[PDB]
Amino acid sequence: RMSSVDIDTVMPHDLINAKPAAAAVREFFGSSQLSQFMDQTNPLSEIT
DNA sequence: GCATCCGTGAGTCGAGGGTAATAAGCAGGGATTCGCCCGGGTGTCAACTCTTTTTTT
Repeated sequence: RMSSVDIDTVMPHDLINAKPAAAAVREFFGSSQLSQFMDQTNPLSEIT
């Protein structure tokens, strides 16, 4: 994207995607074989 | 006649409950679609006339 917009007479915070990688970190906790539901049934299961 | 490489298989019933990311712009002309309104066919009612089963004479 930096080739289209003129670099001269520009500033930051505009040539940067708002959520270019936030979805990649949000999908990790949401859908992942490792990150699973919490077994919060008793104090022993919370520690095991 | 053998050596190398590409398809099928994997039990069965039950739990558990939804998900998620990129992102030009404006000018011409038609097809589409929502508001109002006249309207003619469908209902809902005042209100004028034959028949007759007795109930009265």
